[PDB]
Amino acid sequence: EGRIYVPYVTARLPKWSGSVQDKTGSNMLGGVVLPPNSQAHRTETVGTEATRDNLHAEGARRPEDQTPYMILVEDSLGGLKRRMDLLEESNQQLLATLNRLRTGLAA
Amino acid sequence: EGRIYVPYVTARLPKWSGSVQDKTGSNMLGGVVLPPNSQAHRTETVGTEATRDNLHAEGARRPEDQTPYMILVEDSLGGLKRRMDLLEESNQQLLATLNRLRTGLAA
Amino acid sequence: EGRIYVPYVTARLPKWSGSVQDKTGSNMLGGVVLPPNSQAHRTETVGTEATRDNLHAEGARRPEDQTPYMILVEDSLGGLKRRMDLLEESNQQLLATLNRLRTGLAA
Amino acid sequence: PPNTNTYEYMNGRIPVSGLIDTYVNIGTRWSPDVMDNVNPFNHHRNSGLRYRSQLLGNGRFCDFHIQVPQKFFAIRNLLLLPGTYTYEWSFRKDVNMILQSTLGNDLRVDGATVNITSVNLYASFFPMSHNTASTLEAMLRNDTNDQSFNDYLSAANMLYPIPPNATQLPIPSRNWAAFRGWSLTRLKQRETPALGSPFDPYFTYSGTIPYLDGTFYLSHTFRKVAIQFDSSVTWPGNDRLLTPNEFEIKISVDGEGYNVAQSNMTKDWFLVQMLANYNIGYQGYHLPPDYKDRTFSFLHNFIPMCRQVPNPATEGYFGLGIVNHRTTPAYWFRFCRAPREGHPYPQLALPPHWDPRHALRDPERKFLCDRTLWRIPFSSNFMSMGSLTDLGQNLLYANAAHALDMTFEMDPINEPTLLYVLFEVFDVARVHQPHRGVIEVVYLRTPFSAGNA
Amino acid sequence: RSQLLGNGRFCDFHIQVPQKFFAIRNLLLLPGTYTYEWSFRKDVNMILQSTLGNDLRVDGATVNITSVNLYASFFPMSHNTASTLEAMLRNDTNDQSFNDY
Amino acid sequence: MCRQVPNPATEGYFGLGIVNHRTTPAYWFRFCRAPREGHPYPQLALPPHW
Amino acid sequence: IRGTLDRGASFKPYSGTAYNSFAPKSAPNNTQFRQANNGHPAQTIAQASYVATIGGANNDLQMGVDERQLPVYANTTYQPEPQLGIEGWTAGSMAVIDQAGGRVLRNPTQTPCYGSYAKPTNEHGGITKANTQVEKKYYRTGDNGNPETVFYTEEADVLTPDTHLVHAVPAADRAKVEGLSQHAAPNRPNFIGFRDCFVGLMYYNSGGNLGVLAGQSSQLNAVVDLQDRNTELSYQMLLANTTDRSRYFSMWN
Amino acid sequence: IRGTLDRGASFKPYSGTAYNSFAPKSAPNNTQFRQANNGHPAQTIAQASYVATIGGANNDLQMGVDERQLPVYANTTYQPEPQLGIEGWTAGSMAVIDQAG
Amino acid sequence: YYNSGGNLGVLAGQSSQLNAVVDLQDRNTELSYQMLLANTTDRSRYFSMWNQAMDSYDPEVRVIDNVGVEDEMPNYCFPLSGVQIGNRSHEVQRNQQQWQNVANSDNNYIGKGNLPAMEINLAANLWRSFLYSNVALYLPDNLKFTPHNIQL
Repeated sequence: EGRIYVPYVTARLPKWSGSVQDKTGSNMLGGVVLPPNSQAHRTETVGTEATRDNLHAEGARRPEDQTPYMILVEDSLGGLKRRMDLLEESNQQLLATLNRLRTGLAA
Repeated sequence: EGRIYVPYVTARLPKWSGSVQDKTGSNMLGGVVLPPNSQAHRTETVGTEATRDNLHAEGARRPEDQTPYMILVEDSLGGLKRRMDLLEESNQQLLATLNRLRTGLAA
Repeated sequence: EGRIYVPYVTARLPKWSGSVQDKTGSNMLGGVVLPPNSQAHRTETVGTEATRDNLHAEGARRPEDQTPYMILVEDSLGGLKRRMDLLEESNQQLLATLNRLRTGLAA
Repeated sequence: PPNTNTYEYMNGRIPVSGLIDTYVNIGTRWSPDVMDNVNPFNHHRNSGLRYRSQLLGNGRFCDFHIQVPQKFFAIRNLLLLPGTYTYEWSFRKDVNMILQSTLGNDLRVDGATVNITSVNLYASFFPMSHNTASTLEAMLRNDTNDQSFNDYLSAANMLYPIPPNATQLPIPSRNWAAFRGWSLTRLKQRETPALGSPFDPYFTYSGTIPYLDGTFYLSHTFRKVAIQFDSSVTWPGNDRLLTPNEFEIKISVDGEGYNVAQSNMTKDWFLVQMLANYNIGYQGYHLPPDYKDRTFSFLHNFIPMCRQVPNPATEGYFGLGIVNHRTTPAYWFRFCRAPREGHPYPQLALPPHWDPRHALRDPERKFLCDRTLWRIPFSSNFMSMGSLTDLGQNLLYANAAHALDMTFEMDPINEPTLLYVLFEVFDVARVHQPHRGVIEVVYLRTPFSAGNA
Repeated sequence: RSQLLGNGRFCDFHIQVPQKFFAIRNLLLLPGTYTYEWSFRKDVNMILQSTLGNDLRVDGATVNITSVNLYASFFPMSHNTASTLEAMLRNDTNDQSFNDY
Repeated sequence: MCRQVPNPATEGYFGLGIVNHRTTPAYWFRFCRAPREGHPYPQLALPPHW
Repeated sequence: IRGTLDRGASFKPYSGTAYNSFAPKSAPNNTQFRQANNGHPAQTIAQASYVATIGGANNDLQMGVDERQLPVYANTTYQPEPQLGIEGWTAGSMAVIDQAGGRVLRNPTQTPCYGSYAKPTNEHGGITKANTQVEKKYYRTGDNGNPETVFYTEEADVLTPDTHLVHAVPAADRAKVEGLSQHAAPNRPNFIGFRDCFVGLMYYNSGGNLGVLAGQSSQLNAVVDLQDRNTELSYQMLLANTTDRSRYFSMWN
Repeated sequence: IRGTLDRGASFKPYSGTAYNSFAPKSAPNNTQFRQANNGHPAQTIAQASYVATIGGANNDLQMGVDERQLPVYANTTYQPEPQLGIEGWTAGSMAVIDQAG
Repeated sequence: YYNSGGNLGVLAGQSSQLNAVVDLQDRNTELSYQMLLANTTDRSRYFSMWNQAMDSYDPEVRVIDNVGVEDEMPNYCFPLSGVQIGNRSHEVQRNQQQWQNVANSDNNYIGKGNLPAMEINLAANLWRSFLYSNVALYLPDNLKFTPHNIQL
């Protein structure tokens, strides 16, 4: 492709933070505070400063990182993965069928 | 991925327009003037200033927007979609076959 | 998508070179010096200044260009291609099976 | 082979004679849109290259012997005085830079090799009388008579990457003084070797290098250019052009018809080019005198062309599928190359563009201007009234420093390219020779003394 | 000139016609308003040309003018200088003179 | 002007006898002028220079 | 500057070919294919076109009587020559040839006569090749008992430089009857040589290899270059302004 | 000036033709004349030059087996195409075509 | 319009109202302009803007320079085979008889003689085609004749 990352003069950084996306990141005790961006972050909310568990669409503190959310290349990456899985499933079915047929014939 | 859009200092905008791609966009009455870029745009052309319909490779004013053209992530997005469709088709076939076999056996 | 490449103020170029990636590029006589980036490039190495053939993971001077390496959109592009191939293979199998069955029945 | 830069590959690929048969655009002086972005110099009809080739022979192996001249301006026409000097210089060996091929295939992979055995330096001295020669020296050794030269091009070379399919391209930079003018074109990354480094590992090309020989051919791929100082004051402003907010090189939709020369080039751009090259425009447009029309001039390379094509939204004419295209059957071939195949039958491809059987069509204009550079002199009237323009001597610039911002809008291409800009300046240098075997030179390129920061 | 318009029977042209009358070709008008009018033929057999010279008027040859504009380029001469130049060119002793070639 | 020629003291390339020179046979002719004479066959005259 | 140059194998300073350029890009040479396999060994396809020929015995094609009574026979190594043949258009064909002679290749990899070349092996030019074997195959018409056409089969170092296969019918099993259908086409012309004004042969605008030119006593280099400047292009434009950039001057290439 | 132009039907910006320019100026297409009248209706003069062709049943010219067991048939609307044909010069003729189209 | 009192162009100051353009159908502006250009510039180059492309003719057409035709060499066209196939040979051994069959496969193809070819004076044709298309079709109508069975 001959595409030279990265041309764009760089930012110099955010300082105040939360720059990255779907880092996910965790709180205190807490755990699971959602990747900057997403609806949960937009809404001013209360009760998350000092308590664990999930009070958002995504949660439990058990599963992370960097949640694959919305649609990026990753969604295509996630979508691509899904497609691959579907293809694999289809292949299995076919195989099974064939086998059965053979058996029958033999009998 | 932790990829912070967008670092690159921003443009400040084009002003003179037509910046976006495959917006498609429509004319007058017209309709269908092709997304900036593509061969149609490069060629100096006449007859499009005051008349509708398509006098380009892409047309009719019935179908738009933002035509999925050439190859981007979308082509992969389009390509991915095509692949998925193919997989689905393959799955159908298999199923059919199986059914037939079963029937036969029963008989 | 209406995504106006390219907003980011441009680089002005590297000058000293090797900016592009997986260009692959070839040496002298040589041939095959690996796309800037990749492990081979990082390691200071000797014996490549004046001699052909591959003394790297990738080689022979027969195959190039711009090797599809690691994971980019291309890997998805490569991955997508692989998925498509798999789907095609699955479809073939199915077909075969069907045919066989039919034959049997007839007999 | 895998390498698409190999001779075998370019010699194996089979093109379809259908895409360019004796009936293509019958009746026009139009060039295939698929070739407008293809280096026309990398052709086997390049008299220039073909000459040098035979100048060495027809054999693969050949013991050459040439004379290389000095091109560095600072010392080209210099007149050294008595004394001894150390004159050293390096020479490349990269076949892909010293050699050139019509196809531009990677010579480095096609077994292309060169070898230098010996190198000598010749110098001719005028048999000038010692008496006179002595007097001349005495004078040339006075600071009041120091020799001074200046690169002919005189301009800082800049290169900005243009991502594939990109359309807009902004470029930030700032000059503390006043230069002469702008000059620019467009080059293909693959055809541009990364200079500065004693070797380019990613340079798999051997065709003509527009960046050096000056074989440009992508100036017809620009739409508009916008210049602004201090990110606010547009230049030239003052409502000079029909479109005071920018320089529209070409328009797609006529609208008003700011196009001239029966092409797609605006009237404003045409005027500018004429003034910056022949100072012609304020008193009628006429073919300038021959001595001013060199291979690197504008008009000399300007070639407008038009053609009509069957309008797609006219009637049920359908799409002439290249896989169904049949013309001169039984005498033609689908993979067009092999012998004759088919059966005599009334063809169908290529719809009529005349005669009572003519179907509704549509006009299409464009142009080409190769081996040339777009100019935008930094003068109040765009005319050349001296090396040191008037604006380049205006207090507004010499007094305070400003910031520059240009925005180039060009046609999308399916490959990495570059925006070759040329900030015309004053690259002058004085040579002072006080004593025997002593050379003191003083360079000075303003603006852009030593880069920008 | 033929190919300069295209190869199609139908073609939307766009040209620039210069002034040929000597009395006003290289004339140098001064500030003020003037009425500049002129007519244009439409006879295909005079505006157009053919290799065979066949009667175009009978061979279905037709032309149509949609719009016509007048362009004029002025030198961005300083008002101070331009003013002086005018003062001089307005004296009978400096009247411009031309002559058909 | 320059040109390369098969060096006579290189390898066993022998001397291309003008009386044995055959190129485009059956379409060519020994006294080259009259009609076509011979039979299509891999020629030999003029050694490769690349 | 003096030295050796190797344009490589990709150097083709011309279009078309220099080997049987008038030969149809489909017409094959004397190939002895095989009849779709089975139990049909060999199979000749050629033409015996040699000047008359008194007779033809076990020895071979008689070229005369070697001055006097003793009948002379064609020298296998080069006779008959694929150049020779009857002189009469109709007089030659209408007269009919009782004893004809030709030369043919046996079991080689078929290749269109277009651009076919081989290396010589004798003062006779003949391309007999390393294999000393040569077979004088006698043919009849089917009911007559006499060598109407004598063929001197041989193997050649057949190859193709300025030509490639434009149409390859079968991949493998090529040397069969269906293979001769293959066609050839000349390789694209590729000229190679030193650029204009030898641009690039010398380093310019590169701090890495900046040229030096100073007095031994001064030691202070008078050549200050910047990778920002462009000497190469500068020189080009300069010439196009002082002279007619259309003429040629070998010295400066 | 801007407008529309109609070069008429007498406009031919080129020599020769753009339709079967290699076709003999005497060789006719697939014509089905009549035999000097009498009681001889129709009469075909042409040529069947199509790539092999497995067979030929009531359906039409078989172009293969449409992937698998079912034999595919040429689409009347455009098959066979007057562009297709055997690849071999002698190999094609010497082999003989049993089923031509 | 030029030199036509019927459609004389106007160019006068609104205040003056006195037309400054006085034309006479006796003068010829058109031609005058032509000659003018051929004296100040090279009337051989082209300039789209003014559609300036002086008319000219091919020197070889105006004055025929029949220098003959270089056709010392005969040109031939050979079959796509390189030899017409029509008969089959049969490699047979002598002695013991009159000549015994080979048995090793049969039916070959050998042409006794040269390759059947057709001749055509290439260079000649081109010369003739040139003439007829550049001077024959342009001869005065008086030297022509209406084709056979054709409505005109």
